[PDB]
Amino acid sequence: MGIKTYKPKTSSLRYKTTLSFDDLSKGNDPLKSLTKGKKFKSGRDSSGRISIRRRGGGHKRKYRLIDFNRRDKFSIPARVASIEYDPNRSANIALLVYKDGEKRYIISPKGIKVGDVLESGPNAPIKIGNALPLENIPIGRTVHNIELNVGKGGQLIRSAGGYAMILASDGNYVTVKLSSGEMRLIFKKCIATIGEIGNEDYANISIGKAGKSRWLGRRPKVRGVAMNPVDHPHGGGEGKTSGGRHPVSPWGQPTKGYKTRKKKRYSDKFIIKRRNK
Amino acid sequence: MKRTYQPSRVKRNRKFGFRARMKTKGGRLILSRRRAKGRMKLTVSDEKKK
RNA sequence: UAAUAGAGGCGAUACCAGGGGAAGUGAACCAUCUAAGUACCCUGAGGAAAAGAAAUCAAAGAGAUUCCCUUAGUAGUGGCGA
RNA sequence: UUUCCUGGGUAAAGGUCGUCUUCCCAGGGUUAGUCGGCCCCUAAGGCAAAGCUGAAAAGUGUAGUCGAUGGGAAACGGGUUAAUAUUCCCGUACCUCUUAUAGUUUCGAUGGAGUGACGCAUGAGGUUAACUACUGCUAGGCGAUGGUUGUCCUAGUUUAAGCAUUAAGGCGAUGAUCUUAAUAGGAAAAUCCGUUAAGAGAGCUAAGAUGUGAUGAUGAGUGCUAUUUAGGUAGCAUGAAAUGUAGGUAGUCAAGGUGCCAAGAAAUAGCUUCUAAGGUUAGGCUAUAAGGGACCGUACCGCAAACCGACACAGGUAGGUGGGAUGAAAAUUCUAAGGCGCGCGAGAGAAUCCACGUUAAGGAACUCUGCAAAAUACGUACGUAACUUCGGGAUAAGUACGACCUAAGCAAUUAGGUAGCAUAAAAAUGGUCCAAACGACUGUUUACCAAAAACACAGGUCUCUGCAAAUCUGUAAAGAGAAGUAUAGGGACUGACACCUGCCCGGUGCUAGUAAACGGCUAAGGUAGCCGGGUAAGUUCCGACGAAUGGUGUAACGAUUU
RNA sequence: CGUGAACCUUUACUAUAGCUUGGUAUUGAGAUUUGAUUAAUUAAUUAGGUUUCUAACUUAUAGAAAUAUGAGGAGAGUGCCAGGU
Repeated sequence: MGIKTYKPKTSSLRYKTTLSFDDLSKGNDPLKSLTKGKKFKSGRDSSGRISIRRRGGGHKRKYRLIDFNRRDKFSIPARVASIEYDPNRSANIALLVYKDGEKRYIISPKGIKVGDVLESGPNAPIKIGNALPLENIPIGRTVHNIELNVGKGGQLIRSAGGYAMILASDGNYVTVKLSSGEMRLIFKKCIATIGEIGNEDYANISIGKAGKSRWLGRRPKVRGVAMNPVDHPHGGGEGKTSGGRHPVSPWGQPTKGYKTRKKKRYSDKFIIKRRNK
Repeated sequence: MKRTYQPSRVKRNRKFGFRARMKTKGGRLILSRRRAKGRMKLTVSDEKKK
C-alpha cells in the first residue's frame, strides 16, 4: 500500500497525505449492473429531525451492491476480475466473476491479485479469500467478515486492515478475538472469510484541511463550553469556563467513563472477556 | 432588499390549495369555518393561477 | 370475486351520550384543595338523547326512569385553611 | 392579467401644469403536428391496500401510485396587420400513426437484458457567426472656407433549416460489429448471462466544407402620386452591388484527450432485443398513395410608472445575445445600432448645511489614534535582507526606461534626429519598513450599534459501543445511526507545527482504582517555564501567573490591537 | 417597591420522564442438596443455590400469510406492585 506526501506550496498542504492506489486495478468505473445512484444522508430520519448531529454534504457517490453472504454459491469457483475503489466503505472491493456467469462484489482481502480463483463452502481449500463455516477453519488462522446468524451474512469485522483471531472451539461455539479485543463466542455453523482485509494504510492518513473533512461529509463540531446553558449543560462560558460540572453529553448523560451497555442484555452469555481501555 | 413574499405559484397552490386543505382534518375545519362566516373566497384556488 | 342491505359527508359557532382533559384564579405566597369535568379536542347518533320496570330507597312503608318546588346551605367533607 | 391597439374624454388620481398618461369610457386584439405544457419515465419527496404499532383522531411502513429545475418523435427563412406569429401567408423540410395496395414471417407482457448512463482540473489541435485588414463592386457626394474627378469620401456588397456530397479530429486492431457449442436464469428464453475453446471481422462517431435549397427572398439606393416645419415620409415600383481573400474571437469537434481522487442520478420512458399464455395477415418489417393532429398557454410589461418593496420608491430582479477604438482582458474612457434626457419650474447666487476642486511657508506641531485625505499604482529590466518548517519572506526594500519621426529589428527594444514644464502625459491600476500582543493560516456569526483575541479547523488525547450495537427521537411500533462494522461509530477535551505537560485519591463523578475527570496545590502546599533604551520633554510602548478550563517558542498569514 | 412575571442554575423543596432492583402474571416439566418450619434421621410444605429438555415464548432465512428449517429459552421481553437513582 503506501502514503503519498505533499510539498508545502500552501499553508494547508504542509500536513496533507493521501493513500497511493498502486495496489488497485485502476482506471475503473463500477459494474453498471451492480451500482445505483443514491442521496447523501446527513443524518435526518423519517420524521425529518436530526437524530445524529454533525453529518452533512460530502461528495456525491453511487452505491455498490456488496455481497457479505456467499452461502448460496457454495462449491462454485469464481475468478477475481478487478480490485476497485469503494467510496461507501474504507476497504477495497474485489469483483468476482463466477463460473456460471454471475458477477458479484466482495471485500478485497490483503494480498489477493487479479486472476485468482476463489471458492466458498465446507470443501474449499484453506486459502485467502475462501469462505468457509467456522467448523472447518483450523484454530490459529485469521479470518474476517464473520457471520453472526446463519443466513444473515457477515455482520462482524469488515473495515480496512482488520482481522480476527480464532482461539478455541467447543461444543457449538468457537472463541474468536475481535479487533476491539474482546473474546466472543460464535456459533460454529456461520461462515467467515480467510485472511485479513487489505488497505491497511487507510487510517495512517493525515487529512490536511477542513475542506477535505467537509468532502467526507462531516459538518463542524461545536463544543459544549461554547454554548449557552439553554443549549447544553456545559454552557455559560462567561470567560472560558470548563462546564462547572462533571462532563456530560448534550442530554445530561455522563461521558467520562460511564458504561452505557445494558446491564442484562441477551447476548451476555456469549461474551467471555470484554475489551480493554 | 429581497424580502418576505417571493411569489411562487407551485408553492402557493401546493401549500394553500383546496386539495391541500381537504387533505387533513384541520384544513376541513378551516373550510367549514370560512363557509359558516360566509367568506367570498374560501382558498387560494379562487385566484385562478393554474 | 358474486349478491343485495346499511354507512362515508355536510348541517345547529345548539342540545345529548362516551373517551381525553388543562391553564389564568381564589386560598391575599404556594405544593393539598379550589376553579372543574370548565373551556377545548375526539368518537357516536337522535329529534330529543342519556337513563328507564329494584339482588332499590331506607327504619318510613313505600314501589320504573326523568324533570321542578321544598328539605337546605342542611347532613358531612376540607394544609378542618379557603 | 388587459395594463396591448384604435377612437373619444379630463370628476378624481399623476407630488406642478396638461390637449397627455400604465387615468377613465367604448370598440378591437393572443390562430400551433414541429414552441412551451399536456403525455410516456423516474430524483428528493408525498400518499399508500396488506402487515405492524397506538385512548380516539393517527403514527410507521411493503407491494404500488403520484411527484421536474431532469431524461424522451418532428421546422427553418422571408413577408403581411392599427395592434398577434418557428402559430397566418409565400417558398422550402421533417416526425408520428388509421386504412388500403405489394416485396413479405415470426409478432405477442406491467417480464428479462443492453443502450439510455453522467465528475473535477487542464492544455493543445481541427473549422467557424459576428467583427476589421485589403481589393474588386454598387449607390450617392465630389463639399458656401485653403487643397480635394481620384491611391477621394460615405454606405452596402445579405440570405436559414433540410437534403445531397465528404470526413478534420477522436475512439479504433489490446477487439466493434457478428456467425455457433456449453447454460445454477428464476417466466425462460433463438436475447441478456461477456463467464470460455475458436477466427472469421475495422469500423463507429463527427463538427466543418461544397452544391442544392435560392433566376426565390432580402436589399443600402434609385425612381411617381400626396404630405412638409423646405428638413424627410406614407403607400408604391424596381434593384445579387464578390454567396472575394487574410486574420480570427465563441462556440463547436468535446459526454474528446491527458492527469488526479473527493470515484462522480434513476427510469417500469425512449431506442434495441428476447421468449410464456395466446397467434400463423392474426400480426410485423421494407415502401408507396391518401388524411389524422390531441387539449391548454400564445397580447403586453418583464433591470421597470406594468414583477416583489403600503408609493409612478436612489432596492431586490433568472437565463441567452455583449458592436467599434485603446488594452492582456467583459478593466478605464469614448462611440455605433438601439433606448432615453430621472413627471414642479423660473430668477438671484447672503450667511450657512452637505458633497468636491486649488494653494505661499511649515509637514502630524491637530487629534483618544497618520482618523480622513494626500500619495504610491502599469509594462519592461536591474537589484532584493533578517528569519525560516527551506515552501517562503517578496511585487521585500531600492533604481532605470516608456512621446513622435527616421533607420535597424520577427517583436520586444536599440541608435540618431526633433518637440515639450510635464513625454506607464486621460482614467483605471499597492504606501512601505521596524517592534510587540493574540490567533496558526482559507473561512463563519451577533438580519437592524460588536467581522473580533470568538466560533470553525487540520492534529492529538480520554471514554463509551460486537451490530435486532452504543446513541437520538417516540407511550410504542418504527426510523436514524446504517443497506455501516473498532483502521468503525458516538461524546467530551485540546487546537498547525517545536520543546514540555509535574505533585495530590481527602471531597465530588466514574468502574479500592481512575485527575488528558469535576477540582486543589492538610489527601497533597506548584515541578518546568514565565533600571535601561526611545523623545528637548513618554501615567503609553519596548528591553530587565502557571503547565490538555494547557505552559513556553515559532516560519508564513491578518479589512485585528499597540 | 409589588408576599409582579418569565428564564437560568444548584449537594433548595416537592413530583416525574428515563434508568435500575425485587416480587408476581405471562411461566412448563426434570435432576440435586442448601435450609427453615411442623410432628414423628423420616414424612408434609416452602423459599432458593447448581444444572437439563422444549412445547410456551423470541432471533436468522424462504414466504403475502400459513408453514418449514437452523439457534436461544422458561430466561428474556411486556403489564401491575414495591425499593433506588
